Amino acid sequence: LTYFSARKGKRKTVKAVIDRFLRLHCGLWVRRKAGYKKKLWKKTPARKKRLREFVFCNKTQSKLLDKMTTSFWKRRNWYVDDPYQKYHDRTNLKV
Amino acid sequence: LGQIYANNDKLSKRLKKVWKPQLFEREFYSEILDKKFTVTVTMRTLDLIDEAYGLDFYILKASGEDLCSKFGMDLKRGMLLRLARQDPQLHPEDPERRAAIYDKYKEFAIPEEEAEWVGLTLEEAIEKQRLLEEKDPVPLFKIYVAELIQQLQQQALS
Amino acid sequence: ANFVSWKSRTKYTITPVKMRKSGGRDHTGRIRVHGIGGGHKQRYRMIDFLRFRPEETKSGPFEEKVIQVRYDPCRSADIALVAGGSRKRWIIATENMQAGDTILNSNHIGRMAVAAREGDAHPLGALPVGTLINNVESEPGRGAQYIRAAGTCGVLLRKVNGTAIIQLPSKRQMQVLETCVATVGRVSNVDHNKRVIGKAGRNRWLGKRPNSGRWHRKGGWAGRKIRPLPPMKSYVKLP
Amino acid sequence: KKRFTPPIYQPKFK
RNA sequence: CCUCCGCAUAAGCCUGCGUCAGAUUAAAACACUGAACUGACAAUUAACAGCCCAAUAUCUACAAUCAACCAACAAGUCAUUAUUACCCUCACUGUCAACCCAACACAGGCAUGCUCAUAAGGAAAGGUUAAAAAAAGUAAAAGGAACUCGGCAAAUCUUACCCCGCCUGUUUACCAAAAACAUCACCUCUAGCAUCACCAGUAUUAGAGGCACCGCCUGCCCAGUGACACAUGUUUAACGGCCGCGGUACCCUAACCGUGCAAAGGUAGCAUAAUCACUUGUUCCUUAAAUAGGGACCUGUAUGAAUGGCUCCACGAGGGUUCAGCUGUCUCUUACUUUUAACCAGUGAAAUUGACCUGCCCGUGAAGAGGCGGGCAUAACACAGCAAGACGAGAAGACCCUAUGGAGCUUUAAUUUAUUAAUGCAAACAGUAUACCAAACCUGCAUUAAAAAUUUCGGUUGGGGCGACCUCGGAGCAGAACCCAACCUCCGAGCAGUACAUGCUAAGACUUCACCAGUCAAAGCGAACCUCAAUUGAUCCA
RNA sequence: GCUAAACCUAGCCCCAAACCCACUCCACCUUACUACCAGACAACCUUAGCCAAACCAUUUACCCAAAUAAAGUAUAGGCGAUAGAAAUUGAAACCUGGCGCAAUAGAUAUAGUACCGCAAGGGAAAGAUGAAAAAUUAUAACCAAGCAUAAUAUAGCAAGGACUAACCCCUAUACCUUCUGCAUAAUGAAUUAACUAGAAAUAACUUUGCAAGGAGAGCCAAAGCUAAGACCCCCGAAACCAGACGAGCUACCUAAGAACAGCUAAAAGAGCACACCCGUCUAUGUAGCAAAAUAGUGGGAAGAUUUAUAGGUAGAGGCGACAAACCUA
Ligand SMILES: [Mg+2]
Ligand SMILES: [Mg+2]
Ligand SMILES: [Mg+2]
Ligand SMILES: [Mg+2]
Ligand SMILES: [Mg+2]
Ligand SMILES: [Mg+2]
Ligand SMILES: [Mg+2]
Ligand SMILES: [Mg+2]
Ligand SMILES: [Mg+2]
Ligand SMILES: [Mg+2]
Ligand SMILES: [Mg+2]
Ligand SMILES: [Mg+2]
Ligand SMILES: [Mg+2]
Ligand SMILES: [Mg+2]
Ligand SMILES: [Mg+2]
Ligand SMILES: [Mg+2]
Ligand SMILES: [Mg+2]
Ligand SMILES: [Mg+2]
Ligand SMILES: [Mg+2]
Ligand SMILES: [Mg+2]
Ligand SMILES: [Mg+2]
Ligand SMILES: [Mg+2]
Ligand SMILES: [Mg+2]
Ligand SMILES: [Mg+2]
Ligand SMILES: [Mg+2]
Ligand SMILES: [Mg+2]
Ligand SMILES: [Mg+2]
Ligand SMILES: [Mg+2]
Ligand SMILES: [Mg+2]
Ligand SMILES: [Mg+2]
Ligand SMILES: [Mg+2]
Ligand SMILES: [Mg+2]
Ligand SMILES: [Mg+2]
Ligand SMILES: [Mg+2]
Ligand SMILES: [Mg+2]
Ligand SMILES: [Mg+2]
Ligand SMILES: [Mg+2]
Ligand SMILES: [Mg+2]
Ligand SMILES: [Mg+2]
Ligand SMILES: [Mg+2]
Ligand SMILES: [Mg+2]
Ligand SMILES: [Mg+2]
Ligand SMILES: [Mg+2]
Ligand SMILES: [Mg+2]
Ligand SMILES: [Mg+2]
Ligand SMILES: [Mg+2]
Ligand SMILES: [Mg+2]
Ligand SMILES: [Mg+2]
Repeated sequence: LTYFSARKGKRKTVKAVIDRFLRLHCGLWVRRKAGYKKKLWKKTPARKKRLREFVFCNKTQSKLLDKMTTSFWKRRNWYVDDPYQKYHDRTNLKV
Repeated sequence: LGQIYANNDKLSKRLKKVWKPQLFEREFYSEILDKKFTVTVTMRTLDLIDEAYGLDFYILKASGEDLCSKFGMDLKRGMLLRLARQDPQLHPEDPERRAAIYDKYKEFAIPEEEAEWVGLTLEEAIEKQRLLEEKDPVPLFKIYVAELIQQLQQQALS
Repeated sequence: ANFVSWKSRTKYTITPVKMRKSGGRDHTGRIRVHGIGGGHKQRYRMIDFLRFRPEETKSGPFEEKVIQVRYDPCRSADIALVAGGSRKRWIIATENMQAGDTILNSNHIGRMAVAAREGDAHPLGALPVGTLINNVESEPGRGAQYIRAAGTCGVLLRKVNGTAIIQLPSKRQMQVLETCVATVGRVSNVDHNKRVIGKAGRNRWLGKRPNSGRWHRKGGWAGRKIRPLPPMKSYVKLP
Repeated sequence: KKRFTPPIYQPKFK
């Protein structure tokens, strides 16, 4: 991911991670199950509903996605009409 | 001298292709110089000449960054010198034609001290400046006798 | 690569000029024609292939006289210096030409044919139908180029109105203008194909290196081609 | 093939 | 005593065995003092070969080889004329040597003349004794190749037979010098022709290819490739190919017929051969004894007619055998000289070395112990020879295997024609009664034969290829929660017989030992009142 | 105590400032280090390649306009390993050193010297007494690897336990590593002296300071912000391109020359055989005379033979009587 560039000497990110995932401020990444739009005629409606759900990642996957990004993608955005605004803060956490 | 892909796609092979313009050996006629020249002219040059209404206008209106040729700059400098020095172009017994030619090209008229340095390269300019600033070394005997006569006049008239 | 040609003589003379061998070397120096190199030293003779030619202050026909028949190593046939007038020029010898012969180099085309011998030369417009000719030209005042080897000869076929079709030794027809001068007869030094070589020493003396030793697999061009006769090529310019 | 290495001569100062 | 040497010319740094002092130290493989030196002294003087030629036009076909007979073929190494202007003259480079190229004072190499041994030039030996071993020289009672795979040094002087190649020659400089490449004879294809080799040539020529003389001959084919005509064809001395079965009288090898294919179903010849294993073939001879050699046979199912088949005139450092005569290779070795060997005088290595106070047997260990256990063995130190061990010395093995590390060759493995000649289109010129003709030279698009700008060649394989497999489920191994492999032994699956509420949300779990994935389901709105075991496909893009 | 150990100066690297120079006379474009004579032709051109994506065919900062935040954002990319701006607030003239070193360090350098090849090119150590060397004095010695002074004395990985004394008595299988297992007969080593091998981001841990704000503009924040400390090796291949060099050995060609006694000479790309061209075999050595030698047995030696001189054909090639043979061991 180029730890040191040749012009600015900073850290670069992977645009695939940004285009395929979505990081929340709490420290979770929202992904999408693969195969949710292809070959939907041989799958049961239960599987079709399960594939169309925002599934969270794990620990090592979240750590990898954080290491592949810089400090810009780990901030807090205040959009006007953000459907994921209620998922940024995570309350009721006891270790 | 560029590069062209195979089937117009970047997922093939990057080949090199060099295009060449088309050359048509034609013949023109300059009115300012009154002499025909054989020039391998292309198509865009002919179009620009037709749009500029003649060859002399196309040569005198286009700047040095448009001709991209030394012969064009030489023709421009020659026309400028002919229009500035007012030298007899054709011949006597009919000055009305020369007067009409000079009146047709009157919206420029670059002075003589500035038209001689139009189109010359760096080496040619240095050579011309050295030839103008040649001057064989004057013997010091003349300067010595001049200083001597000046000193004697200064000491005598006082 | 300072490769200069030895053909530095713009005036016709009689003294044999020394020639330099090449061995397949052009102006760059790389071998482009294989099989040439290493041979016996030879001297070049300025051979005048143009038969009819007027001398100084001359125009009409002139007589000649064969002196002595020699040999030319630059070709297969033998040459013979024929004197006449106030100059001597080398021409190609013909069959049955010895010392003391008399040949004619005419140009005035007559009404009927001319029963000339096998030594003199006359234009094709005055020769009978079916005559063994040689050293035929292509343009009036150009020079003889076709049929110039040893024993080669051509036979006249027919005439139309201003052309003359000549049967070439390759069984191919070819027409030419009527005002072209061509010799009559066959070239000397016959039975050249019966010359048995014997050993490679003769080929090394002639200046021919042996062929390549690589085994080349014959492609599709090694088979026999039974092809018809190509059409007659025309040299007469028509507006 | 015919493998062979050439010897190396030292400078004439030692 | 040798002279297989030397003197000059040619090439080559130019002072490199003349004198003087130092010669204490420093280079002689040791010394004197000097061909492996420090400083000073000056050699070589040209007549030797060079340093060269005032122009304008023109002239030069009857070789050399004692060149006089003769005779040729590879067709050849030497010459002037008319005119204009020019009467100043001897300058320059080296003349030494014991010498050059190979790291050297090297048993290597160097062009021509001179007497081919002389008038040039040098010393195989430092001394002491005669160890073993090795190398170079003379011969030997009897056998003369009986030893060795093979006549392998050697001297006598040596005949015949077979294969291969026509011959001379040349090729792997530095392990193969050959049957290997070439050579005249033959055959195939291409080209109507003037300036830079081809060629200052003309279809009895030139270029591109296959075998390679003389004698007998080259029988067939365009279904497949290429080439030529675009007339469906021609080409094979262009790439290549010329059957099987059944019925077939006593014995093999069959005469003949039927059957299916196709261009023909092996023509001539020759041989168990340089010829797949059977093959040490029948048999004769050469030896008393012969897979060695020659002669007559093809079931040669894999010889074969220019990938040419065989004798023949001559030949081969090519591969094999033998006859009359002889060489210690042997039975069985020996007599002498030199190099060399042992000691004395000095310069004086290279490989190699973890340290050694370093014996043997049995047994053990990373599987072959002088260093481990039990025994045997033992005052110490040098010289002179052999190899049994220290898996001894030289090359990170050239043989086997791995490598998403390379390179060479050939394509009908992949992107493309980037450069030709042919094409069709568009612009560029000029005539032409609503039509045709598109010449020479430039530009862009797409196609056909040659080059090419780049690349890879998957995995397990009781070492690798070949044998077998590449995804998933079930039955025993794994027996009563769960998981567990094998190139352990078996069934299978890449789907199906019928309604689309096979609609939308939403607590809780299992999870093929991780992840990506898959499955069950509380309840509500909506509606009348789902079967089988694996049964399959993600990112990007369209 | 012999061999041999230390003695600081030519200076060496980067900053700030400053823009730095080029004939005493002769010779220097032909055979440079040459005084003197008749065809004037000589540049104007996408660089490529390695590596990476575990191959590789698209792609891979290097492009010569001062900082920073934006921002590694939109974008380009077999949409993947990667590459990467712009719009925008903005960027305080002048001061002479080394928390670098002292000959195996620092430029290779006292020097681009010797040496290697025809050639481009490669290319290394040097110098130590002293105020008075016009003080040739008497001292300053003492430490590593090699030696005598002063050899060995039976037994054993060289060591330990020990007693009045070295041995004698008992125990005990060198060092690091790929390896389950190594002193194993696997790898490295003769010693001494000098030199040589863990360089760093997002995210983490600890400690000061401030605080709903922290921070010397930009960034973050539902207890945060700033600063400091802490951390990620060396050496070793075959391959490819670009710019220049080679036919003086060897392959081929070109112009002018030279060489071959004697006998049989059948007329001959005939035979034996001198000098000469090449080397089929034996014997000697493989750190030799020699990084390819010594005698004959060898083939040719009137021609497809050898050689002195000069020139040309060079790597995406030259040449080739085709050995993938040769192109300076
Ligand atoms: Mg031939
Ligand atoms: Mg051949
Ligand atoms: Mg002399
Ligand atoms: Mg040597
Ligand atoms: Mg003497
Ligand atoms: Mg001796
Ligand atoms: Mg005897
Ligand atoms: Mg025997
Ligand atoms: Mg013998
Ligand atoms: Mg032969
Ligand atoms: Mg050899
Ligand atoms: Mg040779
Ligand atoms: Mg040999
Ligand atoms: Mg042959
Ligand atoms: Mg045939
Ligand atoms: Mg057989
Ligand atoms: Mg025998
Ligand atoms: Mg021979
Ligand atoms: Mg001694
Ligand atoms: Mg052990
Ligand atoms: Mg044992
Ligand atoms: Mg041992
Ligand atoms: Mg190895
Ligand atoms: Mg792999
Ligand atoms: Mg690879
Ligand atoms: Mg590669
Ligand atoms: Mg390559
Ligand atoms: Mg494998
Ligand atoms: Mg196996
Ligand atoms: Mg699980
Ligand atoms: Mg329900
Ligand atoms: Mg890579
Ligand atoms: Mg900007
Ligand atoms: Mg230094
Ligand atoms: Mg240095
Ligand atoms: Mg010591
Ligand atoms: Mg003990
Ligand atoms: Mg260590
Ligand atoms: Mg290892
Ligand atoms: Mg092992
Ligand atoms: Mg060991
Ligand atoms: Mg090992
Ligand atoms: Mg070792
Ligand atoms: Mg040469
Ligand atoms: Mg040759
Ligand atoms: Mg002969
Ligand atoms: Mg002979
Ligand atoms: Mg071959």
